[PDB]
Amino acid sequence: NVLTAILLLLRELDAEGLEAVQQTVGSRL
Amino acid sequence: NVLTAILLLLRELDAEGLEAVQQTVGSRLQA
Amino acid sequence: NVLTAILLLLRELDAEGLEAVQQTVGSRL
Amino acid sequence: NVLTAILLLLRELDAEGLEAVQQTVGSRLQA
Ligand SMILES: [Cl-]
Ligand SMILES: [Cl-]
Ligand SMILES: [Cl-]
Ligand SMILES: [Cl-]
Repeated sequence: NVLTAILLLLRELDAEGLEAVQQTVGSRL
Repeated sequence: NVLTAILLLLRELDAEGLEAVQQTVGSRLQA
Repeated sequence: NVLTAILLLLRELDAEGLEAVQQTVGSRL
Repeated sequence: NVLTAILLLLRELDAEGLEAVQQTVGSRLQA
């Protein structure tokens, strides 16, 4: 359920927030 | 706010979920 | 982490969304 | 949207988390 919630929430973000997410995700992978 | 919630939820994801977020965000950023 | 995220997200909601949350939570308790 | 995400996340909470959401929403609704 957490993945679905995150993906739904991503479209409240603009470019700067998406870059923050991408950097956190990359550091975790 | 929404960003802070997302970053906290990322700590709960497994590898496959992280890869799906990576692919989705990359598609949003590149277009 | 899920509780904190939910509580943070609640202030994006107005009265109608809060009532939806309260009804779902009550049915779960 | 945010509402749909919240309702999905509620399925992941334990009893104590549900009670904390109940108390927070009730305080927001009553004021
Ligand atoms: Cl998940
Ligand atoms: Cl999106
Ligand atoms: Cl939690
Ligand atoms: Cl609130």
